[PDB]
Amino acid sequence: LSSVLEEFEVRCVAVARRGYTYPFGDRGKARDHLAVLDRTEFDTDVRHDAEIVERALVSAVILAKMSVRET
Amino acid sequence: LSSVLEEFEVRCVAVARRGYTYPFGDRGKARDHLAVLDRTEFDTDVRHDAEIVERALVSAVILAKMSVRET
Amino acid sequence: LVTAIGQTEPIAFVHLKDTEVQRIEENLEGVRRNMFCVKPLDLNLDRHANTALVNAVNKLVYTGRLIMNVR
Amino acid sequence: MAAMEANIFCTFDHKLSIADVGKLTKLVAAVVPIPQRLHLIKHYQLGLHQFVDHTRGYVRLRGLLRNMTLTLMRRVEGNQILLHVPTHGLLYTVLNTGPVTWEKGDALCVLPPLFHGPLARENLLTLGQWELVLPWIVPMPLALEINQRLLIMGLFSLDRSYEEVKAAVQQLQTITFRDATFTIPDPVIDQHLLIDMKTACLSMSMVANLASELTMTYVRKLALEDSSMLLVKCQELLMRLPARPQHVSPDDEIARLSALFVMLRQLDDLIREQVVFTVCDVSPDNKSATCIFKG
Amino acid sequence: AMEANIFCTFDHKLSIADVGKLTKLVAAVVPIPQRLHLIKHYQLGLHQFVDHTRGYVRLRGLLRNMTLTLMRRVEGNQILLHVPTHGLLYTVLNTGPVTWEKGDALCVLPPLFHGPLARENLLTLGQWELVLPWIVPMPLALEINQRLLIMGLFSLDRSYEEVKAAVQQLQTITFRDATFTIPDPVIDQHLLIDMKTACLSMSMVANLASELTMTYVRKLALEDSSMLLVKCQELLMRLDRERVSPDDEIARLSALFVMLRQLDDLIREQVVFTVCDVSPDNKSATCIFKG
Repeated sequence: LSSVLEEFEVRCVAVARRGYTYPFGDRGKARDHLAVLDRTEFDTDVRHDAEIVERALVSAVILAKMSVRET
Repeated sequence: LSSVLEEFEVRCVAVARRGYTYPFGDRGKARDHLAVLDRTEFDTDVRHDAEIVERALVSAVILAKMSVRET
Repeated sequence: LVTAIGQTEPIAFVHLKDTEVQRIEENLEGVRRNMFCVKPLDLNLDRHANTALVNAVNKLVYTGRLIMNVR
Repeated sequence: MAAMEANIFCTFDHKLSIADVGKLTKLVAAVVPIPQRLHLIKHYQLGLHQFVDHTRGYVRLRGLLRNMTLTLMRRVEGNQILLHVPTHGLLYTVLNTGPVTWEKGDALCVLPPLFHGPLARENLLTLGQWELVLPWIVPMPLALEINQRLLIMGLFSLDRSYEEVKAAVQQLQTITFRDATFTIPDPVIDQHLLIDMKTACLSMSMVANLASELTMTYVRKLALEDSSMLLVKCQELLMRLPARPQHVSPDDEIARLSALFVMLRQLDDLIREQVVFTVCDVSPDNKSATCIFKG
Repeated sequence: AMEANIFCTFDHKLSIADVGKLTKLVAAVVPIPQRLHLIKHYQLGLHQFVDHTRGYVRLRGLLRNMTLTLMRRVEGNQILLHVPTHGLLYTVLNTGPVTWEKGDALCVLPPLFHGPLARENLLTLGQWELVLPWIVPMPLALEINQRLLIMGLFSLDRSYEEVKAAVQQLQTITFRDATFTIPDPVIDQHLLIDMKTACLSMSMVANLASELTMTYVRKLALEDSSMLLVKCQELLMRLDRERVSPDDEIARLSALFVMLRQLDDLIREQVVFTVCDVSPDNKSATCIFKG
């Protein structure tokens, strides 16, 4: 996983810089997922990797819906 | 257009980032040249994508001569 | 350090483990043994030992011990 | 032209009630700021009241008040007032209109009023649909925190839900400093804060650049051996995350510190105010105290 | 018609050699804890404030609240003390090791030493001692504290003697016509508690600056027209180059400002004098007062 995980680490924060440039209808709500994505890290334990992706997805799809403005 | 259209945004992000750096002989005149370069995007329409490159490119070439102090 | 006249200081490494001292001398012996093949293969010195100048000069002294032995 | 007169006579044109003429006798020797600096200023320009606005920007009053010249009340009499401006460095007594217990030996600064809570407002003294408004004199620790609380309130107001801002403004508007409670009237966000937040946000970044590698790291390294109350209570605020220094250049390091002090004065001054008093021996009544350095 | 002067009375009896030891110090700054009219000699000087574990910084701050006062006249029993008034000139002794010259922005600092001196002698009652603060010119006064703060940052690591070679350079400032050796605040490797706080007062601030700036710069960048803020984030993103409840943000920002108020004692410095003429051999010089 570490080879693909390195590509995931680069694509991770790269999404975050686009989020600061994109205006939202609620400025405070957007950081709550972006702050988790900026906190991203990869501990040596592989047991938590199923949980690491989950917060990366909670920070992903919920943010993309705000751009589409669908509730 | 595939990835190649996305690649234009990548190199444009670097020139837009360094345009806040290098000193020039003016201030507010170059200020509009940078923000309009930051407004570059790609429209959902395919025919209108040329209109963004048609204007954002001319704004960037003028900035390079100013570093040279070229006429 | 010596101050008496006629006593130029011999070139010498400063603060190194004896396993690193005697072993690197064999690599210098290979210049006298066969100078057609010369590489700076050794890089075992650790920055954790000593400080800045004490370690940085040793990388320079090895080139100085080499440039003399090659000649 | 004559240099602006130290002596200033203020005369009301509106009729004065007998109940109010004695209100000024109790007001004697107190800070009464004026702007126009006339030899015979009208009372309509007297006091802070002319600067009030529907925006009620308390930060806006904090700036405009500083431009006004301070004056000392003196010589109450029949429909005549004599304000006075002490020269710099001389000592003269000053009554405290505000409800604060001054300490000996502390500096003081003019501040716009903060309502006590009940806001009984005394007799307040009014005529012609107009009210006298004398800014309070406050101790430095109160004068310092009152500015930073206005600034931190503007930082939390950004980037967060408006309903969440009310939870922060509530705990921040209160001030329990020195026994008596205090509260900030209408801390409206303002462009005057936007430039005040600008100089703080500008200092917020550059100090991180001017800081030496041995400086910012030092707090994390002290915990490895020493332990103390201050070390623990402060460490929790920080993010969670022997060895040689990477480099030690005393000329390069002394230069990094000298520049670092300048940004601190650039940053500290926004919560600082122009000190005006340096009280010595406060009177036992706590209704008056001597002052120096006025102006 | 005589100018007002504070009276002061020593308690312990003085020998004629002792009262003449004091008349050699006519002009001299003398801190006073409070503008009381009477004052015991125990209140004079920093000697009542003298401490062991407490550091030099504590003297740096309490001295700012001390009332500087010249000794206008010395007699038996009572000793006059003339508090300066702003804007008047006042002759002052050059007790400070630095030589004075025209126009210096003199500012008071507590006395220091580098082991034994050629002449530590001063007026001395039983147990009691007098201490007259230095009157250093302003540019050196910044240089003093700039050395004292950096020297304590290395106090955590005295173990590397290579670091001590840098401390030896900071230990001896060399202003012209002077050969200072600033004492190390550290004693027996352990820090003074005042030094431990002054180092914490700064390092905690720089640490919060590294992270707290990443948020507020973003929302404030696009609104700015001056663009100067827009490039401030560039160095912050390049400051990453090496390798949360909303209430937590309030308590985190709150410490960042209050620590600077604790740090302000070491930053800005009032000037207490500015030189005019200087007497020959630099024994003393007149200086117009300036608060």
